[PDB]
Amino acid sequence: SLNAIIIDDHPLAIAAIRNLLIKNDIEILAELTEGGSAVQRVETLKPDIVIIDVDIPGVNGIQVLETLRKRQYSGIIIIVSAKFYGKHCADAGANGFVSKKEGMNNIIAAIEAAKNGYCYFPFSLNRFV
Amino acid sequence: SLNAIIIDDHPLAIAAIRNLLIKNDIEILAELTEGGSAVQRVETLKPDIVIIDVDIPGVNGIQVLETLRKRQYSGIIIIVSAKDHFYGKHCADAGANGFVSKKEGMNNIIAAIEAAKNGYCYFPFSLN
Repeated sequence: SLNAIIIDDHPLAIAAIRNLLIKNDIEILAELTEGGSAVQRVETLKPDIVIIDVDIPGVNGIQVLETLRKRQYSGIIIIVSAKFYGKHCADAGANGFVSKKEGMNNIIAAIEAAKNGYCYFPFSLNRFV
Repeated sequence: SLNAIIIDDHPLAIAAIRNLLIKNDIEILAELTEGGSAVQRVETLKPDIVIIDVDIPGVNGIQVLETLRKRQYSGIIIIVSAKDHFYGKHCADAGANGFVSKKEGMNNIIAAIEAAKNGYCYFPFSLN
């Protein structure tokens, strides 16, 4: 089974994401509710997947993503948001960015995409049409 | 059921893509083997999905994508390639919903279509 760390301070989403991962044969190594300890916990526990909520207190979510990549973390990072900011997360080296409002199916799709070598980010047709 | 057009001249991939779409309750409105008629067939048949091989003869496949977006086609366009780590950024900049290598199998094409139905796009990742 793949291993994950959940980095999110929102009670409802924490429970939903934990239940989603366990249903999909992914083990949870740790759950964090702030960003201050995140880079160290990831470096110690060596998860395959890190899910990072954009509004984590302490060290900010995107900063955690940037620092993990800078420090050569090679695993799957999916950014989640309670609600345009996908592009920045893509440029910062996330494997996906998922809005939690549309449910949990998108987080598991993003992890699947990432395992397959693909990224999973919001699409805006208005940029092109 | 959603509808699709397949634009690919490679016999083996045509069959594999068609069987994959069928299996997933997607109807095939047309199958094209060149890019010259592509924009016209798409505008007339009005598919939800267009699958375009990068090596399609005639009008080049990425050009077909660009022209369809210029002409306000609002459906799902997935670019496919027989091979490569590199094409995908350009396909994303041109307005595709995804770019997938056919080498690793059909599962990525249906994942890309499902991503696009959900409002997401599906492109190769490089950590490099």
